[PDB]
Amino acid sequence: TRYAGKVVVVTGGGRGIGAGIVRAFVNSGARVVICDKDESGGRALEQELPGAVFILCDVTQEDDVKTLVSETIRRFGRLDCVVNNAGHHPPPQRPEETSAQGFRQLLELNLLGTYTLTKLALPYLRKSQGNVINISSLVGAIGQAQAVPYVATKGAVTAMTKALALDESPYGVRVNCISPGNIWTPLWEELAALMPDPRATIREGMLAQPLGRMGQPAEVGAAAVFLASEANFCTGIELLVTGGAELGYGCKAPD
Amino acid sequence: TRYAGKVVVVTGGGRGIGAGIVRAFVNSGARVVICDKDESGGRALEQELPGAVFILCDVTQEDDVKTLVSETIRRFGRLDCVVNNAGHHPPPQRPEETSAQGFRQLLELNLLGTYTLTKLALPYLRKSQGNVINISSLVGAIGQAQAVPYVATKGAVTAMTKALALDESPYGVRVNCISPGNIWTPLWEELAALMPDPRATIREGMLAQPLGRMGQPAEVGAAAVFLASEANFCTGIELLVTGGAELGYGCKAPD
Amino acid sequence: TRYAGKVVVVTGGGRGIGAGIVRAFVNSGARVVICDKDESGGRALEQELPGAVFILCDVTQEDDVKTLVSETIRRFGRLDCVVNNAGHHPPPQRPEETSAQGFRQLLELNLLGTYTLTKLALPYLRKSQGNVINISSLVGAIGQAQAVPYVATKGAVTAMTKALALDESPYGVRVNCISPGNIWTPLWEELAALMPDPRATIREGMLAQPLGRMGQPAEVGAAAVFLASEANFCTGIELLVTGGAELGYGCKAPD
Amino acid sequence: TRYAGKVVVVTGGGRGIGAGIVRAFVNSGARVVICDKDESGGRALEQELPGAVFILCDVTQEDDVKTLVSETIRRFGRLDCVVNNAGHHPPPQRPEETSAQGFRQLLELNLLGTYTLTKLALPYLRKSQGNVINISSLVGAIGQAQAVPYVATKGAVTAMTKALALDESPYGVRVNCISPGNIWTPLWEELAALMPDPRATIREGMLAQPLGRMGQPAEVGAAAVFLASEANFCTGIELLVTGGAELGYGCKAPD
Ligand SMILES: NC(=O)c1ccc[n+]([C@@H]2O[C@H](COP(=O)([O-])OP(=O)(O)OC[C@H]3O[C@@H](n4cnc5c(N)ncnc54)[C@H](O)[C@@H]3O)[C@@H](O)[C@H]2O)c1
Ligand SMILES: NC(=O)c1ccc[n+]([C@@H]2O[C@H](COP(=O)([O-])OP(=O)(O)OC[C@H]3O[C@@H](n4cnc5c(N)ncnc54)[C@H](O)[C@@H]3O)[C@@H](O)[C@H]2O)c1
Ligand SMILES: NC(=O)c1ccc[n+]([C@@H]2O[C@H](COP(=O)([O-])OP(=O)(O)OC[C@H]3O[C@@H](n4cnc5c(N)ncnc54)[C@H](O)[C@@H]3O)[C@@H](O)[C@H]2O)c1
Ligand SMILES: NC(=O)c1ccc[n+]([C@@H]2O[C@H](COP(=O)([O-])OP(=O)(O)OC[C@H]3O[C@@H](n4cnc5c(N)ncnc54)[C@H](O)[C@@H]3O)[C@@H](O)[C@H]2O)c1
Ligand SMILES: NCC(=O)Nc1ccc2ccc(C(=O)c3ccc(F)c(O)c3)nc2c1
Ligand SMILES: NCC(=O)Nc1ccc2ccc(C(=O)c3ccc(F)c(O)c3)nc2c1
Ligand SMILES: NCC(=O)Nc1ccc2ccc(C(=O)c3ccc(F)c(O)c3)nc2c1
Ligand SMILES: NCC(=O)Nc1ccc2ccc(C(=O)c3ccc(F)c(O)c3)nc2c1
Ligand code: NA
Ligand code: NA
Ligand code: NA
Ligand code: NA
Repeated sequence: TRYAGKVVVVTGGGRGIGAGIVRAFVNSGARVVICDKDESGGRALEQELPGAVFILCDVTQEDDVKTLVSETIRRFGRLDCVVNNAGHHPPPQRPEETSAQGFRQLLELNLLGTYTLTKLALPYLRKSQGNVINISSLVGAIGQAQAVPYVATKGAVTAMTKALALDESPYGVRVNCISPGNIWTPLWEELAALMPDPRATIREGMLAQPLGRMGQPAEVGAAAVFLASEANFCTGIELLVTGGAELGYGCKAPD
Repeated sequence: TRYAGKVVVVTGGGRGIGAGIVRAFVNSGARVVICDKDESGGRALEQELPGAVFILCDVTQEDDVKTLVSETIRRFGRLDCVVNNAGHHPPPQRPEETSAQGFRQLLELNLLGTYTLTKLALPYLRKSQGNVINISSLVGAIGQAQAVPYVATKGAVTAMTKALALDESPYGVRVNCISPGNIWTPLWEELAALMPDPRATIREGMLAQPLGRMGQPAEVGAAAVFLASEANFCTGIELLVTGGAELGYGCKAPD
Repeated sequence: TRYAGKVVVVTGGGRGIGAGIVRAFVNSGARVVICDKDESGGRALEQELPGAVFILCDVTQEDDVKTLVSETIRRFGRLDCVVNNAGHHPPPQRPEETSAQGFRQLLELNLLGTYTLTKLALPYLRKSQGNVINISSLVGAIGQAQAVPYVATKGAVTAMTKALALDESPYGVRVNCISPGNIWTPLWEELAALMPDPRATIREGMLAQPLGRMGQPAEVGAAAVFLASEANFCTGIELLVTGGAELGYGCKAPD
Repeated sequence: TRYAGKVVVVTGGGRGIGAGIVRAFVNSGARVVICDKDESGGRALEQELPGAVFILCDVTQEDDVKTLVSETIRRFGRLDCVVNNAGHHPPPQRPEETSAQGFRQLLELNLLGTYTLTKLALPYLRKSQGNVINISSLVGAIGQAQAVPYVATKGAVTAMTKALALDESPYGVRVNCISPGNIWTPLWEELAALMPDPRATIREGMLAQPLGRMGQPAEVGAAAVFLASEANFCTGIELLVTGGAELGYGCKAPD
């Protein structure tokens, strides 16, 4: 009952981290709108979970997002929390293999889609003293190899979270982000499957964490529910869900 | 029921943040041991809360802490979480007004008392795959005026949290800290009461936060319960409970 | 003679921070190419400084940047350092007053122009074991009010610096950024001139720093020369030139 | 001539990082006082370098430090910069192998010795608008394995730097720190020599840096000279000299 009577929109909610966050909010008593650009995962989740419904919506299409918000209000009467989870990590790319145009397209999903849904939802969040939760990445803060565009988009999301927190604090609307590290999702599986030795790449990923495993969507989901329902003095924070990967010295390559 | 069947020790649990953390864990289903060097607050809390009991213990006295741990095991059979909250902020002191000896004494409470209880408890935490929660401070990270010794002790606690997280991760024991900002407690009230204009000093404190108020012990308590009971992929993190005070530009004093 | 025999390109070098960085490198013995989209400041600087020359170039125009690099090599035979300083801060804008299209345009200057010149220059920097210096902002790290797009662009530049540092470290090319705080430049003057009380706005800006003044272009310039010429074990760092504005509590707005 | 006419005290100046910093300041035109508790390195450096002199002084002995300051003034007439470099890293120690008393002793050197010389020197630094430079460590910020006491002492030094910067900014005295990563010094050599496979331990240390080597005392020295002589808008900063070890994912140990 931690978030009973509340209404939550989760973008990219059809699989992976997004689906874990959907399940965490339903388990807390909330009604959830699943936004995804793909029908398959999200429609099945709608049938599985009483309290969850699916709305097809590509967050890079402004008119899809407008409809997403107006249907959430029409069907449920309020809006309390937006979770900006939709995003993509391209396959590893050397810097000279990137293009300005590929970079713009990635900014369009990972940064501007978050911006657009946040903007269209804030009027309703102000009425409910609701809150925004953005899913950034640890690599926005510490960097990552062969991912200059991805890393730059997540640096922007984390910084944007802090700016918007400042602007919305007079209106009682909190704005926070979660920076996951290696979480085991279908995207992680798909990227590993492209590599010469998928299993070695997955072993590498597990051991980047002092805890020796990757994280789960449910753990990101629990962090989200905490920010929504219990972190009433937290705004502009970056909550790390990484298993300790940012800690200590490692293998990154006498004087 | 989030932490039902679990056993928690909270130091400095007799008032303020500590008492808020006690109440949050009892509300989550846990049995709580209240450690304090003063009898008055903690003994009343024992009578108020079924599931909480009080043990007199000065965390700077190694034999007090040994007894604290051995009695917790004798009375309850396990130990799942230690919350190192006991600590002190001296009145504002200019750097030339401090002494090496006053600095050592403050290190004794704010740093070594945390170290000692953590050390004596870890054998039992390893058996339970338990966890450690240290209460540091935002000012360890950003600094504070007229508090060189205090600030240095909290910088040490935050760094120590990360080192210990590294060492204990192979054994499944998580180690995290919470860095509160301005929280309204009897210590805050006592320091304000020493100033020329107490009410102006309290107004200043409220407005250091974008949210325009100070935080509450219950909010620190909710953050603690989250780290204990739900943050299973978090270790070595610093969870900010500050109301946004670290964000943006302020008044800190053409080219 | 700290950077004698070296060749440096500075974007936005015609006034402000950029012109200060130009002067610092000429004073260190280097030959400098001044890139700017406006002729007036940069052409005068060319006549003033032996060792500096001016090339008209809009960093958002890919063919301008290609020509910038190919002329630097044709005229001087090598390229040792690129300083990505060109950028803009819009007037203060509430979040609901921003647009996706204005945000894209700002990303085009502050982020993609840096990306494009870095990309076209890296082949030559690899040959010289040269280095990249990006001019980000403190507000990328701590946020700023009424500047969601600006803040997001500088968060991206700081994160991008760390990713590129990773990728270029095997080739001996260092990549670092400087995050200035309030520096007194014609842009600062222009923004203050838009406000109801320009002088009060400038007083506010000075007092956001513990040092009680704003910074100077020459101080950013000295930091740049240090990174280029002497910081041979520094890569991926963010060098703060802020006067302490990120330190301590301030005025950002009982429990 | 960058620091000509200036007078600098360097603690632990007899070898390693300290000796590198001594040489960097002499090369910049300054007169340097070498403080060390051991005679051998520092006395030879006095004979080697015109402009450097040696004063035996254990920074944990308050009366040694008082004499250090009063002799610097008596012999040279002013004091412009203090570099708090003296410090120690114990051999790797598991947390249950540490003691409260060993922890206190390490705090005495790495933290309180810095505090004491800073305190006795500040009157003279105020007269000269001088500055303080503390040598902390990257591991204060990111943690390190088997070094809970060491890590906590450096967390304290970095935080103390920011607090003191705040307090001294009205008087025009800047206070900054350098956080080196793996630097190749006699202490590094001595610790490696204790390990089962010294050469493997040294290879590990080199590859913790994206740059693939350890740093040199001269590079820390150049960073020090920059902070003293050219970073007039920098206070309370932490200048990383680490070769990128804090960047990206590494080896720190499916969901
Ligand atoms: N997996 C990790 O290790 C990891 C780590 C850090 C951050 N993240 C972030 O977490 C988020 C989710 O990652 P994931 O691993 O679960 O990914 P995923 O690919 O497994 O699932 C992402 C979901 O978002 C949807 N989506 C993609 N583009 C969309 C669009 N334009 N409109 C609507 N929905 C869209 C997909 O259809 C999919 O259902 C992303 O923002 C990612 O950057 C992931
Ligand atoms: N109040 C704030 O704004 C704030 C902000 C940041 C951090 N903190 C930290 O939070 C913690 C609690 O602060 P608070 O404001 O509630 O303080 P408080 O003074 O109101 O209460 C602290 C409690 O700890 C007890 N205590 C003190 N010394 C002890 C010892 N040696 N052994 C056992 N118990 C001891 C006291 O008796 C008291 O019951 C401290 O570690 C403090 O540094 C507080
Ligand atoms: N002034 C500050 O307080 C401050 C603080 C933090 C960061 N910064 C950053 O420092 C940099 C310089 O700022 P400033 O205050 O000197 O600004 P400024 O406006 O005074 O000068 C910027 C220069 O860049 C040029 N420029 C703009 N767009 C360009 C383009 N497309 N191509 C080429 N040149 C272009 C302008 O013509 C001008 O000569 C910017 O990146 C800014 O974000 C400034
Ligand atoms: N070597 C590294 O990788 C590294 C990395 C990060 C930080 N550091 C820090 O750099 C500093 C210097 O380290 P180093 O590797 O050159 O060490 P080092 O052992 O090689 O030399 C340190 C010097 O300090 C002197 N010293 C020790 N105790 C003293 C005391 N009580 N009074 C006066 N002098 C004293 C020693 O006699 C010696 O000459 C230390 O503060 C250390 O924590 C070193
Ligand atoms: N270039 C070496 C190399 O094998 N890189 C690889 C290989 C496989 C991966 C699988 C998934 C992810 C991923 O999406 C990801 C990971 C961490 C993040 F913090 C984050 O935001 C995203 N990254 C991978 C990176
Ligand atoms: N020197 C100006 C001045 O009036 N300072 C003052 C005045 C009154 C205070 C009342 C309480 C506290 C306090 O305990 C505290 C605050 C914030 C922290 F992050 C933290 O760890 C502790 N600090 C105060 C600081
Ligand atoms: N919304 C209150 C309000 O008066 N804001 C204002 C008013 C005037 C300014 C003048 C200039 C700047 C500026 O360009 C700037 C400053 C700091 C940065 F770290 C940075 O990257 C850029 N910012 C200003 C911000
Ligand atoms: N426990 C594994 C293990 O072999 N650790 C080891 C082994 C050998 C070392 C040699 C020297 C140093 C050292 O003094 C040091 C290094 C980095 C720092 F940022 C810093 O402040 C200090 N640390 C070492 C750590
Ligand atoms: Na349903
Ligand atoms: Na009870
Ligand atoms: Na010229
Ligand atoms: Na000499």
